[PDB]
Amino acid sequence: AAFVKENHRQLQARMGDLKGVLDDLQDNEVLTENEKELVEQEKTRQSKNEALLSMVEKKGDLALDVLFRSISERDPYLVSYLRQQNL
Amino acid sequence: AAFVKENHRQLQARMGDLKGVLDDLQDNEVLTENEKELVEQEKTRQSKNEALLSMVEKKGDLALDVLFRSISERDPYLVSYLRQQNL
Amino acid sequence: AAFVKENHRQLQARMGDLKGVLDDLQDNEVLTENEKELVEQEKTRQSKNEALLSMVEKKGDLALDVLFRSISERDPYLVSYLRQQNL
Amino acid sequence: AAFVKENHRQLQARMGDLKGVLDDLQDNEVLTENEKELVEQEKTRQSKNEALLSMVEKKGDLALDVLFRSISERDPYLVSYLRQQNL
Amino acid sequence: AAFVKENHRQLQARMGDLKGVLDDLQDNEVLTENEKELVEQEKTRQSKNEALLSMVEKKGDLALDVLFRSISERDPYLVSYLRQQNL
Amino acid sequence: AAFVKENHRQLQARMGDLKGVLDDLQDNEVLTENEKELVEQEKTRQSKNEALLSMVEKKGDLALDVLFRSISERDPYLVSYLRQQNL
Amino acid sequence: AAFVKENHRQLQARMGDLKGVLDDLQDNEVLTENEKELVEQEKTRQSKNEALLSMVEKKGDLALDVLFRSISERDPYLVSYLRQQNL
Amino acid sequence: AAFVKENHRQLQARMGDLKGVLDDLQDNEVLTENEKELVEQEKTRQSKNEALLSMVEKKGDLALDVLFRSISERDPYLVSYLRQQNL
Amino acid sequence: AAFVKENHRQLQARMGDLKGVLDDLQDNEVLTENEKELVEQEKTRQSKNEALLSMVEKKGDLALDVLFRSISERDPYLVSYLRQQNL
Amino acid sequence: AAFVKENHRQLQARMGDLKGVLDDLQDNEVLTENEKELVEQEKTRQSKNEALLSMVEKKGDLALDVLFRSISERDPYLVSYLRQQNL
Amino acid sequence: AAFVKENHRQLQARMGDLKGVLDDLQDNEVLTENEKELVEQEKTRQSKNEALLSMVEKKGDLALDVLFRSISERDPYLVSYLRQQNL
Amino acid sequence: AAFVKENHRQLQARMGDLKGVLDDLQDNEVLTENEKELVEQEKTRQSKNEALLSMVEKKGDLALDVLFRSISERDPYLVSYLRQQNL
Repeated sequence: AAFVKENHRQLQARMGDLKGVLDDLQDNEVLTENEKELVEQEKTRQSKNEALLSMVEKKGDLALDVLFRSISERDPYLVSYLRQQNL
Repeated sequence: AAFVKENHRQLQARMGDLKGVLDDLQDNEVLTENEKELVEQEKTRQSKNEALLSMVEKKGDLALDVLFRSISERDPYLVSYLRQQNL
Repeated sequence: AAFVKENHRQLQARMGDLKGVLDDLQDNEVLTENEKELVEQEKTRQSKNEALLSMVEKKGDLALDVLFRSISERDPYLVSYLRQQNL
Repeated sequence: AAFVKENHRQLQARMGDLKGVLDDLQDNEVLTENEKELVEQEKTRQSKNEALLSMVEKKGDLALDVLFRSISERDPYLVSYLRQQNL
Repeated sequence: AAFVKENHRQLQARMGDLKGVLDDLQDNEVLTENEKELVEQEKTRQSKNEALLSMVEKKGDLALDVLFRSISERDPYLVSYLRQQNL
Repeated sequence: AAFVKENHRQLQARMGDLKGVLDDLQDNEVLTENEKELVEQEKTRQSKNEALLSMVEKKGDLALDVLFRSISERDPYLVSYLRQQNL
Repeated sequence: AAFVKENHRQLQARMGDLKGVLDDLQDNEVLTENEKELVEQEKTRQSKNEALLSMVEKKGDLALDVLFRSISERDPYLVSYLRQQNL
Repeated sequence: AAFVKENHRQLQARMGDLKGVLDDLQDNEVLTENEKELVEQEKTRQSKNEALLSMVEKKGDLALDVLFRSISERDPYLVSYLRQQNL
Repeated sequence: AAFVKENHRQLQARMGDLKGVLDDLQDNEVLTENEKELVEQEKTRQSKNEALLSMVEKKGDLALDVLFRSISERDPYLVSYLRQQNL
Repeated sequence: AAFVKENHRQLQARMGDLKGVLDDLQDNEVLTENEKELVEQEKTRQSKNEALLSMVEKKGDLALDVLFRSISERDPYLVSYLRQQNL
Repeated sequence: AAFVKENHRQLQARMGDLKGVLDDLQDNEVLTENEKELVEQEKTRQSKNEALLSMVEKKGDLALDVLFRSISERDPYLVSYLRQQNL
Repeated sequence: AAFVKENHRQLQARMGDLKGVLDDLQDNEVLTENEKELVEQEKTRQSKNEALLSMVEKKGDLALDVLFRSISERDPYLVSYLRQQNL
């Protein structure tokens, strides 16, 4: 959870395609259908990432954990990238 | 990695057919199937190269290194060409 | 290399059968198998010559030199012919 | 008419594309052009369905009947589905 | 019907070419022409499968049964595959 | 099944003419006519092998077994060759 | 003009490809380039026909006459078809 | 000017896209950028036309004349249409 | 006309080469050059049959009659075959 | 230039294969590689001619002159044909 | 800069493909990524040109000079065209 | 700070998109979320810039300095533009 909040800007920049991430968060009841649609409405990837992160952080730490695992599985070079840049 | 960013325009122009490169990047889990298809959607080789380079730079340095080695194996006259033109 | 670019149209018209030239460029790793096949797909000799020349120019100066030497050995009246017409 | 009010929530969820239904209601002078446009402005299908149903219910029983026949013709598995779920 | 909902992700992945299935669903009036066109608009097979499944689930149980029988006739190795993986 | 997936690249390279294999898979209802035609559309043998293998893996383990037996009967030096190279 | 308004729904269904009709209406200064592009933006033929008809009716009777003559020249079986169905 | 005031309702209905008209009125300093944006904010074409007409009438007769010439150039069937219907 | 609609699927399967039929339909001004080319674009015979039938049915009964006579002259075993299978 | 604009439709119909003309326009820097590819994307000769003419007219009179001379060299019966039909 | 402002309307009409120009302005730090995306969102070339010109004028004279040089390099017949029409 | 106050009108006209600037001011705790949303409510860019400037000036000199550095990083041609025009 802390890792996600501290890297909010970089995740806003480098998260990438959220379709699979949105699918994961929808399978775990973290997001409703309406919320996912609201995330898909955004025009650019930066706005999509901003909306998704800002909405997930509110719900609690568990949602941040599910988001962290989903992003970790989807792309293994970005968690490692930010983990190395924070060092 | 730096070599790829500095030669972004020239690689955008002269990379050529990515099918083997796309196969390498997919075997190393740098790209998903969805991402590879999104790269293949483009109409021209210039747009394909633009999409591939722009997406690979985002992921991190390791992806740039794998891309550099794969392109180096695929064509030895372009790595030598750019290496000579930078001199 | 410059000689090849300057006579692009005339080489497009008068190069002729590329099978031996394609064999040379393939032995020197200038072309892959896929690229040679793509050159062989073209229907007429003008399109074959156009594809081969346009692809060789992209790779770099070394490829143009290998192509020039291969064409020079394969046919001695075309290098001499163009060399005389440029005068 | 009663069937529409009693199943308002389920119709809000499962009506689907209203373009044909909106065309029917416009041909029968139940809706004006402005009202149809206002229904199409909504962002999601749930909001479109809610707006359309809420606007049709006010007008009267006859409008509800026209809506029921139009929806019945458009999709035959939804009237039968809801008729079975009410049992 | 339950079999389709429980295997939503796997069917989303492995359904394949929908032309014959879409033809069946159009012959059985489960889908209109507009809906079939909207399913064919998608760029990849994963998105086509997602749209088709999500739209079929909405209509009701009968549509889910027709989809199950149509997929069963079209490909006998996928119904058998999922039936074996659920065991 | 594992033998086919692990050697996907080598089978992609050395399988050869698929007409007999496609005939086998068509007689066993693993492939439809449309799928066989789509495999035959490809221009090169590498693309034909890639399409066929990628489509067969999706269907399930039984299809992979039929593919292995068909390739084994068609050419006995390729199953033995790959079995020897994995050692 | 009256024939076009009275057959609005049927023309919405059966007009077909508008490219030639749009070219005619553009040659007669009934539509601008922007308007033709807006008609071409639509996804399906039904939406294209709906937009075109709705835009042509607005401008006046002369535009409806030009549309009737252009459609009459382009396809002679549809004017005869609707003319027969109104009888 | 009088023609515009007397046909306020019909112009409110049939004026259409104002982007070109707004561009003309902006080139002639009849409207500022802020006013044009205020016209573009409206949701429907009827409200846009109402806002534009109501704003132009206040400014004076010359603005109404410029509006008349701009509408005359933009669409030649609507000025002729209203002129014929007023007869 | 009815015979064509009732046997739409079987004609989709067994019509075969349309070149002569397309020639007839072009001689009778039922199809334009563009439409014939659009039918010829399809990759398989099933898709060609689908495009041709779907386009001919739209135009009207006369086009279906011309299609019936042309196919009847081209092949006398398919009209007889379907006429026998409907019995 | 005027000859080209006035006969836009006839050139749109009868120009034919543009490969040589495209080569000329590419040699004179009237078209880039991207523009030539965009012209080559079209499916039919009518669409290719429409794209080429519409793009060349935009650039200016000089481009129209180069196009007229190139078409004049490629085919001497079409310039003479249109020159005779305008008389 | 003055040349760009004075020819604002004609440049809005005749600028053409902006991909290369956008590449220039992005390489020279005149535009951010968000701004380039906002320029690419527009539907037509007229709206793209309107957004691009209106945004470039705001930044200052230096941006206008860079834009003028980029447009000059991209197309040499349009700067000459406007230069000749202004005379 | 003085540079910001003296160019308040010009910054009101030419600041542009504040999303990045708002992000900076929010990262530096100059603005809360509520204030950023209140700035985003405004209808035009002129009103957004007016609200942002008017709110930042009140808070103090440090906020004006952070605003100057953020605008300097966001756009390097506007700080140079105003600095040159004040000369």
